[PDB]
Amino acid sequence: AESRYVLTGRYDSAPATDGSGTALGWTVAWKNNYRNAHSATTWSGQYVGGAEARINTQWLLTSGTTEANAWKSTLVGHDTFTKVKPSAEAGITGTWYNQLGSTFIVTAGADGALTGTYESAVGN
Amino acid sequence: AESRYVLTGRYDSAPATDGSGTALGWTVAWKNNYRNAHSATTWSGQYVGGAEARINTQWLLTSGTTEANAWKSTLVGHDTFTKVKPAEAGITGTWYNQLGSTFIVTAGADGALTGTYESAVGN
Amino acid sequence: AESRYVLTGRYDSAPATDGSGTALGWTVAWKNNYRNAHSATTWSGQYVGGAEARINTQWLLTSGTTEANAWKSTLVGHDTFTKVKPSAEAGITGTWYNQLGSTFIVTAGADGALTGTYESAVGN
Amino acid sequence: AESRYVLTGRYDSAPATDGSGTALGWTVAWKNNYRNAHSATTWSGQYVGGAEARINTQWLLTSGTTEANAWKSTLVGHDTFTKVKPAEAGITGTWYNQLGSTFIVTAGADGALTGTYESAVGN
Ligand SMILES: O=C(O)CCCC[C@@H]1SC[C@@H]2NC(=O)N[C@@H]21
Ligand SMILES: O=C(O)CCCC[C@@H]1SC[C@@H]2NC(=O)N[C@@H]21
Ligand SMILES: O=C(O)CCCC[C@@H]1SC[C@@H]2NC(=O)N[C@@H]21
Ligand SMILES: O=C(O)CCCC[C@@H]1SC[C@@H]2NC(=O)N[C@@H]21
Repeated sequence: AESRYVLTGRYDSAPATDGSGTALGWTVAWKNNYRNAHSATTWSGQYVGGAEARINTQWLLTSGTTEANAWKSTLVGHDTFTKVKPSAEAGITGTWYNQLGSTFIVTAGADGALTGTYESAVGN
Repeated sequence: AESRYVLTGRYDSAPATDGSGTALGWTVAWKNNYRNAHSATTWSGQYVGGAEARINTQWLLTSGTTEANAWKSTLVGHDTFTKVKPAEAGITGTWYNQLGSTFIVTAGADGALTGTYESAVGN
Repeated sequence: AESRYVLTGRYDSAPATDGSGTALGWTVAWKNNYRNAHSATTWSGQYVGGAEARINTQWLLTSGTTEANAWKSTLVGHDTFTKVKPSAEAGITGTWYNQLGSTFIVTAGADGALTGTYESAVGN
Repeated sequence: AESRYVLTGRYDSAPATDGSGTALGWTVAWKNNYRNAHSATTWSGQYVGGAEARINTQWLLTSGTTEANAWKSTLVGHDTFTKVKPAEAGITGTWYNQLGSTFIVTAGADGALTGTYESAVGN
C-alpha cells in the first residue's frame, strides 16, 4: 500500500533473563511502489516485555545528498512504541504504534530476524 | 563463523535522478553461535559511488539494560567504509571501515541488504 | 556542592515568534571540586514556552578514552525538562527537573548566555 | 564579526592520570549581529594531544520548530578538528574542521571554554 514500507532488522533471540531488555534494530528505506523519499531510517533500541510492553528506540534518518550537503544528511530522534493488544519472539511479534501515530507491524523469527512493514504518520 | 554476525537492512533501489548518494541502513544483533553481547547496532548512511566508492554512516549501538540503566544503553558513532582491504561497482561487495571491521553485503535489486559483519572491536 | 556541576551554554535570544521553539544548548563537564568522571555531556534542544513549559533535548555524553577505545566513547540519549513553578530569557531562567530526577538551574542572559548548575540523578 | 558566532562550553581540566583524551563540549546558538538561523549546535567530544593534536566530536544541531515538526528538528554529525589552517600545545588556539570551519577557543584553567565559531556551511 501507498503508506506502507518494508522493514527488516534483527533482535537478540537469546536475551538475558536478568531484568534486561532485549536489544533490537530495524531499517526502513523510504521507497515503496508509490513514493520514494530517497532516505532511510534505522531504529536501535530495546524491547521491554510484560503486560505493558514497550520498544524504546533512538533513530537515525539519513537522506541521500550531494557530498556538499552531506553534513546535513542525518536527523536523529527517539520513538517509543506501545504494543497493540499485548519469549522475545512472541513478545516482539505484533502491531505497535509510536507517539507520532506511526505503526510498526513486525514478526520476529526464531533465528533473530525481524520482518514487517512501517507506516509513518509524518514525512514522506 | 565465529567472528561473523548476520546483518539485514534496506537501501534506496531507485536513487534520485539528480549527484545524490544512495540512502541505506542495516542492523546487526550481536548474537551468533559463539557469543552473545546482548546488543544491536544500526548503521544509517549513504553510499557514494565512483572511482573510490564509500559508505558513510552514523550508528547507534543499544545494549539490553535494566530500565534504570536505560539512560546509558546507547552508544553513538560514525563509520566510513571503503572497499580497500587493510571489486565491481555498486553496494554489493566487501567493505572495511576505519576500525578494520569487515562488512560483506549483497544488495538486492528491490532494496534488500543482506550479509555479514565482523567487528574489529567489542564483543 | 558535591552533587552540583557548572554548566554553560547558549540560546537564541531573538527567537521566532511564529509558534516555533527557542533553540538552545549547554554543556556540563563532569568535574567539580568533589568528583571527576572524566566526561562531558552536551544537551541540544528547544524551549517550548507557555504555562506547561518544557525543554526537550537530545544529548551526547563523551568520556575521555584511549584512542583504541574511542569508538565506545559517546553515549546518546534524550531528556525532557519540566519547569518548577512556570521572553525566552524569563522563560528559560529557573529550575527544571528531568525524567531521571536530575535538576537544571539556569539563568538566561540578554546576550544569549546560559549559566547555572546541574545535578544528575544518575552516573558520576 | 559577520561570520563569527559566540560559543561557550566546558572541558575536563584535570583529565585522568592514565593516555586518556580530555572530554569537552561546547554550544553555538546561531544568532549574531548579522543573522539568526534560530538553531543551536552542541559538539561533544574529546581532545587528543600530542604532535598533531585533534578534537574529535559528534554534534547535535537543533532548530527551533513547531511541536508538530519537532521530530525533524535535530541533525546529527561528526566533526574532527586540527590546528592546520586549510601553535602552542593545548586546547586553547585556532582549530579547523573537515568542512573548513574555524573554531577559536580559550580554555580556562578551571574548565571553561569560550570563543567563536565560523561555519563554512549553513546559516
Ligand atoms: O521523510 C522521509 O525522509 C521519510 C519518512 C521519515 C519518517 C520518520 S522515521 C523517524 C520518525 N518516526 C516515525 O514514525 N516517523 C519519523
Ligand atoms: O560489543 C558489542 O556490544 C558488540 C560489538 C559492537 C561493535 C561496534 S558496532 C559500531 C562500531 N563499528 C564497528 O565496526 N564496530 C563497533
Ligand atoms: O557518569 C558520567 O560520566 C557523568 C554523569 C552523566 C549523567 C547523564 S548526562 C545525560 C543524562 N541526563 C541526566 O540528567 N543524567 C544523565
Ligand atoms: O544553518 C544553521 O542552522 C546554522 C549553521 C550550522 C552549521 C553546522 S554546525 C555542525 C556542522 N559543523 C560545522 O562546522 N558546520 C555545520
